[PDB]
Amino acid sequence: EEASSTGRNFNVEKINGEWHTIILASDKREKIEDNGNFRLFLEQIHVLEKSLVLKFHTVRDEECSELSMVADKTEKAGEYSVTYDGFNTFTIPKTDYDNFLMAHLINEKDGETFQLMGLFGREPDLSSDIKERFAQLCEEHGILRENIIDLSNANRC
Ligand SMILES: COc1nccnc1CC(C)C
Ligand SMILES: [Cl-]
Repeated sequence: EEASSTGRNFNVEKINGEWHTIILASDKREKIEDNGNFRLFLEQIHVLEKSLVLKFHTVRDEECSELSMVADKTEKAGEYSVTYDGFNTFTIPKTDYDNFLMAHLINEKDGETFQLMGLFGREPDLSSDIKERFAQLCEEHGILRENIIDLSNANRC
């Protein structure tokens, strides 16, 4: 079964646990390139009553830096907000809970904005078919494939 965080049948408890960043995509590519602040490697999602605790790490000169963020539910069901390199809101347009999770995030900083999309997997990689479904979701948001970066061979410290 699959669901969207904005959907009626969404079960947030089921996204709790281990996750890995498989692919990141953005209409401002610099944000996810080397040293971009959004080149984030997810490790875990802890589901709480009204928030999600996100554990990530970034990498600089082959050195891993841990970071934790708390995302709070907003007034729209399935949407969360979090302060990080600006103000962010995000939703999960599609997840099957057991294998993949696709997220769409809007960042706003210094009066600007950009879209960030992410494909996260329970294991350190996902099938080529799920990677293709993710490229199609990115296309529905106006994000070109050339702005989609597979990080499955760069997600372990
Ligand atoms: C694009 O998705 C994201 N990107 C950066 C930070 N958080 C998210 C939300 C996910 C982890 C649910
Ligand atoms: Cl489509």
